[PDB]
Amino acid sequence: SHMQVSIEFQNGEKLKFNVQPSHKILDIKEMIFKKTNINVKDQSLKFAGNEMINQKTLSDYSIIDSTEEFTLHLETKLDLM
Repeated sequence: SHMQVSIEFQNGEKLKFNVQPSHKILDIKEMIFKKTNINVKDQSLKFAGNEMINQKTLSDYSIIDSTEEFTLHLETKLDLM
């Protein structure tokens, strides 16, 4: 089976993405970029009221090893320009 994460938008709709224990939070920005075309420099993601770091892995945050699945939030007023 493939394992997945959800991304919640400012319009209140969602996307879904395939992941593996190797991926960094910057690779999540890259997969979003390959869908939405919003440049990774401009976009950022949140969970439980904190902003996630581009240097870290899904495993350092416990995102696939926790007791629950994930939806990550897109930050306020993000757009192509």
